[PDB]
Amino acid sequence: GRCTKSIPPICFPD
Repeated sequence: GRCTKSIPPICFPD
């Protein structure tokens, strides 16, 4: 449930 800001940024199942 958290994403990075990773270009494009990548999101995780967390």
